[PDB]
Amino acid sequence: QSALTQPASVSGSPGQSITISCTGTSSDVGGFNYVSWFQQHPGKAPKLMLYDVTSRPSGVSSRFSGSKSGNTASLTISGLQAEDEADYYCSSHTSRGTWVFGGGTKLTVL
Amino acid sequence: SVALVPHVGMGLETRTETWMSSEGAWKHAQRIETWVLRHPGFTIMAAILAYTIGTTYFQRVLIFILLTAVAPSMT
Amino acid sequence: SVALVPHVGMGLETRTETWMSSEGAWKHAQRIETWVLRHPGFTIMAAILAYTIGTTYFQRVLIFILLTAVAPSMT
Amino acid sequence: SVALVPHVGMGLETRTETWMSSEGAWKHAQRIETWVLRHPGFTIMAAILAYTIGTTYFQRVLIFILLTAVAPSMT
Amino acid sequence: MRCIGISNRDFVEGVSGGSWVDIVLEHGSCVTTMAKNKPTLDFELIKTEAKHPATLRKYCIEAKLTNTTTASRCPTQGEPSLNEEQDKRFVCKHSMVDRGWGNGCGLFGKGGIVTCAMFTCKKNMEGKIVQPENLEYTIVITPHSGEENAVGQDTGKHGKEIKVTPQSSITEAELTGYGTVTMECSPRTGLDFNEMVLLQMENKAWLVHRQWFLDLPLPWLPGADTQGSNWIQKETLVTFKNPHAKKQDVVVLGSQEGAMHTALTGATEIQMSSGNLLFTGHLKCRLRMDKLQLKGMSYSMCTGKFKVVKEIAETQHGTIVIRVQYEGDGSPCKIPFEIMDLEKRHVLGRLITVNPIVTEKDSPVNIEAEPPFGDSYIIIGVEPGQLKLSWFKKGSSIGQMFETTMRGAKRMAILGDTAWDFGSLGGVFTSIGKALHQVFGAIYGAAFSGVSWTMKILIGVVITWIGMNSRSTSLSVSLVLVGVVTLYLGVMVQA
Amino acid sequence: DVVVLGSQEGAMHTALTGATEIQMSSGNLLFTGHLKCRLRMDKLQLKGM
Amino acid sequence: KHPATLRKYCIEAKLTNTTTASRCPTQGEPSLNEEQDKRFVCKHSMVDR
Amino acid sequence: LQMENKAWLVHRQWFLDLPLPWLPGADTQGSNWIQKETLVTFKNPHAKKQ
Ligand SMILES: *[C@@H]1O[C@H](CO)[C@@H](O)[C@H](O)[C@H]1NC(C)=O
Ligand SMILES: *[C@@H]1O[C@H](CO)[C@@H](O)[C@H](O)[C@H]1NC(C)=O
Repeated sequence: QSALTQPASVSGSPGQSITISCTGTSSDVGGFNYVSWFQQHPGKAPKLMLYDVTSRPSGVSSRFSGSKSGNTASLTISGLQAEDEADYYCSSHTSRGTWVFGGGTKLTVL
Repeated sequence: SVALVPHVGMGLETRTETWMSSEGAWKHAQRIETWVLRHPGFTIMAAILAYTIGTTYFQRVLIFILLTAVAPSMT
Repeated sequence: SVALVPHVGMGLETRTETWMSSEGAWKHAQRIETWVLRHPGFTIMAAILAYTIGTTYFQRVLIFILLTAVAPSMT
Repeated sequence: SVALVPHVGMGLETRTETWMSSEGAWKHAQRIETWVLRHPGFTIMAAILAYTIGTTYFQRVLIFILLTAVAPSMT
Repeated sequence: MRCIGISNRDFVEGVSGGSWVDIVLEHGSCVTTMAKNKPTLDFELIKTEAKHPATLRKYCIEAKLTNTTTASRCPTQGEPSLNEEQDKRFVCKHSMVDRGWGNGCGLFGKGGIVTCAMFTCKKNMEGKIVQPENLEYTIVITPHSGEENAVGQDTGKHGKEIKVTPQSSITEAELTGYGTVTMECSPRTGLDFNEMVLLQMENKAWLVHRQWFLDLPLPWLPGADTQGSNWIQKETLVTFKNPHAKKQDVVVLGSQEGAMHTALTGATEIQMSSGNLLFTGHLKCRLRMDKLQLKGMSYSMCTGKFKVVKEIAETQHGTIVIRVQYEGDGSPCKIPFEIMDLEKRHVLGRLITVNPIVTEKDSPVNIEAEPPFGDSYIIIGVEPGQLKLSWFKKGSSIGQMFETTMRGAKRMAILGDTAWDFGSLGGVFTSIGKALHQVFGAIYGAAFSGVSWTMKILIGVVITWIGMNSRSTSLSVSLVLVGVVTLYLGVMVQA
Repeated sequence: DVVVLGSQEGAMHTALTGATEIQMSSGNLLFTGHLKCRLRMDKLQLKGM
Repeated sequence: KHPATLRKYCIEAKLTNTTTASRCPTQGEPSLNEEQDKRFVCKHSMVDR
Repeated sequence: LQMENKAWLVHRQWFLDLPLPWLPGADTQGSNWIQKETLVTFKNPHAKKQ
């Protein structure tokens, strides 16, 4: 039940598809479907982009898709518009009843 | 619980009176009587069962007494 | 005491876990096992009395089990 | 030991060769033969016992075979 | 669709000519109802709340003795007197001690002795009672639509919560898009709260029988005593000791909390903080589906492609739930969903999420279906791009029948004589069964009240033996049946 | 969930039914039980002879 | 005099530091670090998932 | 079942009935072995020392 691992930075030209990886353990990410992706713009509170591995909130674009394989969960952005440039944090409800947040990644887009 | 295993039959009994001898001398019998009063239905069924299972009046009475005493305690 | 009237058999039982159900399901039977282990002398005499009281084989076992159940729980 | 309980009759067996199948197909028979040779005395007693508890040739042979098979087997 | 993922889920199939069905709700359990042209619904009793409880008796579980006074009388002078002896907040006892010249009497015999100590309660357990008119059951009706959670909506799920009280026992849930459902509930029969006490001890509470509570051996106040200076039955929590007939002392008998916990075994624990919430009740209702309608019945079949976004999973009840998403042109459309054989020439399984529809394109819908025992194929979509999924159900039809009979017998054991109303649509057979069960349950409750499960098993064995060794065949079979029934009830009791 | 199951002092008092109480506030004094002695009268003289 | 203590019994306890761990079905049992310590009372059960 | 550098395909109930010290799949500290007594022997040969 330790911090999930994500690449420090991710970049992708506009219109390309960009993928972020969240690697946990058999209890953090490989044990449960409590994988949620949070988008946080600088100076603002995080925004829940995905939950339940794949599901997204009502107001969240359809360009955000989540996948989970084994102990690794991935977030993929397709349109990759300029408004998609932010820090993306992965989280998971661990088997011990606690919450672990990934280190976070940054999309540069341009 | 601990209260369900009292120290009554240990064989360490002197002439000095014990912890709750006066109170507990009749507590069990009082509790059996109260149980029979509250739950009359089982008493009649136990009487019928004892009558059926006992060929003689001694067997019937002894069996009925045992059934009546066991039911509350067994709970 | 109050612990000797346990509220076990009072109906009112739903499909929800009651208080001390798993623990208290066999606790009385386990108590009787420990008592019979500690007091084998009484069990032999109870068997002899059951054999000598009641003619049919079913009767003897019914009496033996009833006596061995009452003995520890008579408190 | 883990070796005492093998993964033998579990219904998972395919056409592909199983672990230690070839060599281990006759280990039990070889061990039984070696034990019988090392301890001829017990086999005579087993044969006598099987003949005593008989009433049919088939019965005696089966009893003797089972006794000789389980005598080395029961540790 | 909350009723999936719960092991006590139970399926009610069909309605009567009047479009109503009788269902018994329970707190641990959940009910899924399916009608021909009505959508599938999930009903669960979540909250039962008793309001305005009135205390009928306070029991002392940890007492205290403070001011001990004693008075002695010389032999042949009768019993002595203490003015504390007629004070109600003092517990007193009369005994005899040896008296003589050394003691200061001048006569040789037994001298009367009295000792008194003030009884003070340090901890008590409040037994409260609730009027049956003050029960307020809370139920949740969620249409088993297949729609996923919505963040923007004021209600994230489309489950609707309806409160049923004994006075307002008829209520309708308005399920947006599905018409309305009406519940004609009978709270007054769910629990007999005139024979129940809400027994709250220190930080924990239980629902217990009222005669059991009134027959406890502890000091008790009538419940209206604010001063608490007139405890009854004070002698059950003190002991008077007279060893050697020389002195007499009285001591308190120790905190009775653990003895009470042992005496509470077999009582369902109920919350009694921030309201009197009972999570053990059952409620009987008549469900009226006449105004309940399927959503999107006047839609066209989807022609696009479906992708599974949540791999097919098998629930504990022998059905399968999958989550599909739509990539087609028709914004709202019916999802083509069938459970067929490999050659697709026979329909083997039936849908539980009846009329699966795709309201929004980028919004997956998750479908519960009941595949047949063995191999079956879940076909989703139409031929161009159609996705076909295989599945194997590991049970057997005879096994499911045995499991269903066991479940019916178990609900009869729990909701005795009320199980007949769990799926009844009216009918002569149901009424006859319910009446016979009422009579037999009355007899059984009379003859088996206050008896443990081991005693029940012993009596069942004895009755079965009597039936087995019976000259008459009619009495033999009736007694064997009674023995089998009481053996089963003893095995299934005390849970 | 797990609960502590209250205090067992009173249940223990009920369990101790049939046991002779003793003192332990100082020295573990017992005021029960017998003692078997033999009397030696040989060297006993009447005081007022 | 000088009686040696034979056995200490607990008549009133208190539970604290309660913790829970869960596993998804068919994945064996969960693990709590507190299970190693013997002063933690622990129990294994199954809940619907 | 994978042992040192070799793997097998075994029956689940057989594997869960193995008489060896075990950890649960998510034990994650690695030190709380369950039936350790299967892998140790306690000897008190003459009732003199253990
Ligand atoms: C009981 O004893 C206490 C000891 O402080 C005293 O204050 C109180 O007045 C006494 N009550 C009586 C003797 O009724
Ligand atoms: C238990 O909780 C207390 C706080 O009430 C804390 O001080 C203590 O360190 C905790 N101990 C353990 C073993 O968790």
